[PDB]
Amino acid sequence: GFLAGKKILITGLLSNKSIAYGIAKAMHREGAELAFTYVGQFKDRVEKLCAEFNPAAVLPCDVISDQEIKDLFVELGKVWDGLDAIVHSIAFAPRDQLEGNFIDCVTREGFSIAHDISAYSFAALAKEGRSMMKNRNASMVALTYIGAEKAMPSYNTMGVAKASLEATVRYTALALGEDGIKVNAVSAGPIKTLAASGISNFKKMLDYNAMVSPLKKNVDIMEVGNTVAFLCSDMATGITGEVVHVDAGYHCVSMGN
Amino acid sequence: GFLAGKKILITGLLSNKSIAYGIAKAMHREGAELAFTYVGQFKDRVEKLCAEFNPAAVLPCDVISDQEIKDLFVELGKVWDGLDAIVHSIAFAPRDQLEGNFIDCVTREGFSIAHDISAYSFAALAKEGRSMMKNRNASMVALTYIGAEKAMPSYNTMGVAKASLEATVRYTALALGEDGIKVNAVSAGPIKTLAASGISNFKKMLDYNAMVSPLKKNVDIMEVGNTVAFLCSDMATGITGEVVHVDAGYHCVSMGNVL
Amino acid sequence: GFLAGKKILITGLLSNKSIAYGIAKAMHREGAELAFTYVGQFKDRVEKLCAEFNPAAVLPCDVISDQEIKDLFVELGKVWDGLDAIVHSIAFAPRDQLEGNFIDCVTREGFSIAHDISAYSFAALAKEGRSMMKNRNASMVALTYIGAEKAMPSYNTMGVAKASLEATVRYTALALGEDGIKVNAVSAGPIKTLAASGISNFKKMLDYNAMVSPLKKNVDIMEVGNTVAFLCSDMATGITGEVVHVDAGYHCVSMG
Amino acid sequence: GFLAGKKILITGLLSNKSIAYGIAKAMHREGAELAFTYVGQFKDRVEKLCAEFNPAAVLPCDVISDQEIKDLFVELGKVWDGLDAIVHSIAFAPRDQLEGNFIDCVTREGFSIAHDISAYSFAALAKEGRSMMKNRNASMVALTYIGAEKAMPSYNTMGVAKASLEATVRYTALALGEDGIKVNAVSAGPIKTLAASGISNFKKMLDYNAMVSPLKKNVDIMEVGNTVAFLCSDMATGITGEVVHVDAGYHCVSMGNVL
Ligand SMILES: NC(=O)c1ccc[n+]([C@@H]2O[C@H](COP(=O)([O-])OP(=O)(O)OC[C@H]3O[C@@H](n4cnc5c(N)ncnc54)[C@H](O)[C@@H]3O)[C@@H](O)[C@H]2O)c1
Ligand SMILES: NC(=O)c1ccc[n+]([C@@H]2O[C@H](COP(=O)([O-])OP(=O)(O)OC[C@H]3O[C@@H](n4cnc5c(N)ncnc54)[C@H](O)[C@@H]3O)[C@@H](O)[C@H]2O)c1
Ligand SMILES: NC(=O)c1ccc[n+]([C@@H]2O[C@H](COP(=O)([O-])OP(=O)(O)OC[C@H]3O[C@@H](n4cnc5c(N)ncnc54)[C@H](O)[C@@H]3O)[C@@H](O)[C@H]2O)c1
Ligand SMILES: NC(=O)c1ccc[n+]([C@@H]2O[C@H](COP(=O)([O-])OP(=O)(O)OC[C@H]3O[C@@H](n4cnc5c(N)ncnc54)[C@H](O)[C@@H]3O)[C@@H](O)[C@H]2O)c1
Ligand SMILES: Cc1cc2ncn(Cc3ccc(Cl)c(Cl)c3)c2cc1C
Ligand SMILES: Cc1cc2ncn(Cc3ccc(Cl)c(Cl)c3)c2cc1C
Ligand SMILES: Cc1cc2ncn(Cc3ccc(Cl)c(Cl)c3)c2cc1C
Ligand SMILES: Cc1cc2ncn(Cc3ccc(Cl)c(Cl)c3)c2cc1C
Repeated sequence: GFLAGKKILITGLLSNKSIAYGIAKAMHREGAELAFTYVGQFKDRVEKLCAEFNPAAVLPCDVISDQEIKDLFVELGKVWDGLDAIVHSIAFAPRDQLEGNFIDCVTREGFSIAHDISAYSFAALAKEGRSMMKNRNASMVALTYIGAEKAMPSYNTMGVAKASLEATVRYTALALGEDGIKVNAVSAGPIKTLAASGISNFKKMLDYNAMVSPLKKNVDIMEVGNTVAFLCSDMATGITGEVVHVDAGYHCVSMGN
Repeated sequence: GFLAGKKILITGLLSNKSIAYGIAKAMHREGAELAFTYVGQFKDRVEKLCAEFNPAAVLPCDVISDQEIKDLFVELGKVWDGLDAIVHSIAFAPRDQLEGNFIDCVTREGFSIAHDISAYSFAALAKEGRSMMKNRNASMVALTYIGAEKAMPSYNTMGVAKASLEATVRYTALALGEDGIKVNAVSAGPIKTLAASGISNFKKMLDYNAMVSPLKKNVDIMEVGNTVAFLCSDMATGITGEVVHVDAGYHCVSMGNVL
Repeated sequence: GFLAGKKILITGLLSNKSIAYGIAKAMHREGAELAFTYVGQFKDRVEKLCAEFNPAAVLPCDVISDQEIKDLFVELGKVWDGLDAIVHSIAFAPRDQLEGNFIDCVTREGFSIAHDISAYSFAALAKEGRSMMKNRNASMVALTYIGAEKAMPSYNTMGVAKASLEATVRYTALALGEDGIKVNAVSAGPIKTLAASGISNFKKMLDYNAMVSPLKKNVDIMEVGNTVAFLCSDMATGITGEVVHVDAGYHCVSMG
Repeated sequence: GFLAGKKILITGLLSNKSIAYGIAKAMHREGAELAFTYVGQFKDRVEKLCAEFNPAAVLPCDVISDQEIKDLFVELGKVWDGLDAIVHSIAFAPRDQLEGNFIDCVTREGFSIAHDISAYSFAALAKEGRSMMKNRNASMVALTYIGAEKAMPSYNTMGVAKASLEATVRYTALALGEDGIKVNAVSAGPIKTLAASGISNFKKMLDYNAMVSPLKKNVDIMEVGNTVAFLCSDMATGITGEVVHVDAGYHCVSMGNVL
């Protein structure tokens, strides 16, 4: 397997619809040793779900908390000597930030929270996982969406936060590359997951993507997963600071009839 | 003048080096009626400074505060019936966020403050100014920097914030366009202003820019000012969501002939 | 006027719908002295059309020909001492390159021709105008389209050539800036012009743009021309190698 | 192997330094069946070189000629039923297009030849290979360089041609995606190959890349190769019209040489 032996932490596994789940499947298939995090309440949900991947640890981490992030690495450090990759696959903004008119809906706090959890958290993982990742061709991969590059209806404050996320990825790539750590992002097409169920007309966004995309289909979690897997391998050691669109070609078209 | 009659609010005037000063010079020249904001302490500084532009109003506005922003438009609405443009020319991040290695230096609270003041504040001005700006070919312009697009040494957290500012500009363009309001940013090349005095090797950044840029020079506040003024005119009514680099061509090269 | 005194050559004026016409209107309004070029056949058409701008010269220039380009500058140099700006507003690709599936339709010669006229020509005006333009804060502006950045239906080979154009604008900015010449491009939203009449469903592209754009309207030749004018002014001396979208915000949205 | 069974055509193999060599190494290691093209004179060179990959075919194809391109697929179709991938790794401009001031050096013919060979040829392979590639998750990958996006010294006419190649890639992706064919590009950092030996100060460009990149190193042919390999696998079926930078992060920084 092209991740044989590599020790990789996956955040954001929540259901078997989660992009994290596709990432997990793809890495397990490639011989990685996996560890997972969960937010307070979902301890049991998550342990059950990822038991099939034979996890070396399953640990709490609510990225709102500097402490928990700190502890994540202390505990993980008891199990592993180094860390080969961190997969950041978490996002959040309050419900009210995410439909209707951007300017009517945006609030100071809701803007703040979305950035805190969806963007700052990536640098915070990087900050705390740094020393475990020094000098072993390590990797980080964040999950992002095209609403970072373009104004879309509904995505709103998450679009602005994903923008922050992508800038963070690049500043992080620059800051960690002296330690040999590569840092990249995968910009997924829309996928029906738990996060998606907040959005009332999601099936239509999906249909529009499949219609307008060059490949005339929707992406699935394995396509994304496999891509994240690859970006955590020795094969990608020439790639950093990069956004790879895994979106059936959506990003490259304009005006699909 | 091509801004004659237009009622424009300018934020971020702080010294005669400020980009906002260049913006003010250019708009006054072009016949705009001007109003300025200041942050608490600097009331006297700013009134003295912008007196030469015969301002219709010089009002407090610390964009940390939702209230003050709200009152800004209340007070301004007493003086003016509509508003034609808002020029956003404010940034801030804590000193610690701005040199050395990004990951060593970045903190949760510093990330937060940088975004709050540098990025969210744009949408907040839009949110509160919106009604005064309805259906008169109104305009918004934010100042940005190429550290939004690329990782640069030092810029760090401000880079991330600037990326957020630029997204905000686009989402605001989409949200306000039905009211005929155009929303854009100017991306200035580096210029020696008060904000620049925080950065310890700035003269060298300036010198590098001038060497590497196709135009072999550094931009000044009039080049920026004039561009901002343009983007607030009836001549730019086809332009929105856009970032216009005013940087002597810096953005379009890589690796000059001197390595 | 903010172009008062400036001596500017405008290419591509063909009808009063032409983007060049909007550019001409705007620069005349701003006090520029104008000169125009035309392709062989349209001499009378064009002379009539631009007479209202009181042109210093109206001269043939088919950018397929290196010699005609050369002679354009010889003749112009007999009228003016220096040249303040060149406005490039010309494109062309054979009809067959421009609808249906890109791969079906693209041909070696059609690819070639589209790039020759649509892109190479920009550097060729630069090459030959350069010495008239040295050290007077001169300018060049090309017209481009978002079909350069994204794959669109129909635009095909012209999109590829637009992308080549845009690069030629950047390499030109880099090559000419030591002489103080600024080089930029204005990326226009779609406008119903003679070039547009080649495209069978154009009214629908227009309607889509107006629907999907943040400003909910179509741009016109005055919005484009005003921007071209500005990019030829002393006000814009900090700007080069830039693409300015004049498209009612279309470039910045996705899925609307 | 993640390309086991896949039938892939590789253009541009010229020496064991070629980027095509690294791509070939990678894909053979992943179980691909390989075929190679060469330009007239280099038949023996290339047969010797790629013998270690056990090629199903080694065929002439000068992309100046529509006939040779056509015949490449006729011959290849005698050996294989379908084709899984085409790797386009070929560029050329005449010597005189490639150093000095862009505008002094660009010529009508040189511009033409650069685009014909470096850009049009990709769509030409697509055109003729399309029928062998229908409905099997097939792939195309072109090699490109950041000189397409930015103006750089020396690259000149090739930069404009690369810009054209990247648009061709996007329009090809949109035109072939109804047949399930994905089409992408890899934007390599500079690598010392035969094409590089035309450029007189190449070692310095390399050294500058390494200094300014986040990863503080030069990419090699395997890094590029492996990425190309991946873009031709089933794992990459959600990726098209993309440019992947395999350049040790060069593309995302600015002013990395200012201390
Ligand atoms: N769903 C789509 O269409 C789509 C498209 C592009 C990108 N994405 C992104 O992919 C990522 C994974 O999301 P998904 O689609 O698999 O949805 P999901 O709802 O399964 O995952 C969202 C994750 O964020 C986690 N989370 C929320 N707050 C957290 C916190 N404070 N600390 C730690 N974890 C927290 C949740 O537990 C969950 O695992 C997100 O970054 C999302 O932006 C989704
Ligand atoms: N100076 C440069 O090189 C450069 C380059 C690119 C972009 N810009 C942008 O131009 C803008 C103006 O910057 P400058 O360069 O003139 O520096 P400046 O110091 O004169 O402007 C900074 C301004 O920010 C204001 N400010 C800070 N926190 C504030 C708050 N909480 N509420 C209200 N106002 C606040 C100050 O009053 C001041 O007027 C900034 O957006 C800056 O990022 C500057
Ligand atoms: N029409 C749109 O919707 C639109 C949108 C974006 C960009 N543009 C660009 O704006 C420019 C102006 O054209 P327009 O749309 O106003 O249409 P137009 O038909 O008025 O302009 C076409 C011009 O190109 C000239 N031309 C063609 N072959 C030529 C040659 N060999 N030598 C010299 N001149 C030649 C013709 O004389 C004509 O004036 C073009 O480059 C076009 O690509 C148009
Ligand atoms: N070398 C770099 O630093 C670098 C960086 C980015 C991209 N690239 C690209 O990668 C590809 C490979 O370059 P390389 O460095 O391996 O060089 P190389 O010289 O080893 O290979 C270049 C190839 O183009 C082929 N070629 C030239 N004219 C041809 C024609 N008319 N018909 C068919 N084939 C022809 C040559 O035979 C040769 O195989 C090129 O597209 C190049 O621009 C190279
Ligand atoms: C917080 C959050 C993050 C997400 N990351 C991806 N998605 C899925 C999505 C795709 C397309 C659109 Cl237009 C929208 Cl609105 C949502 C998320 C949804 C939520 C609610
Ligand atoms: C808060 C703040 C915002 C700014 N926006 C632009 N500048 C000037 C600058 C330009 C380039 C670089 Cl690399 C740096 Cl570090 C600073 C700012 C400086 C400060 C202190
Ligand atoms: C040769 C030529 C060049 C052009 N440059 C722009 N246009 C018009 C146009 C605008 C929008 C769209 Cl979507 C399309 Cl397909 C065409 C051109 C038309 C022709 C015929
Ligand atoms: C035809 C051709 C294509 C190429 N694509 C890349 N290179 C090598 C190279 C890499 C970086 C730089 Cl800045 C330069 Cl100038 C050259 C090529 C060289 C040739 C001769």
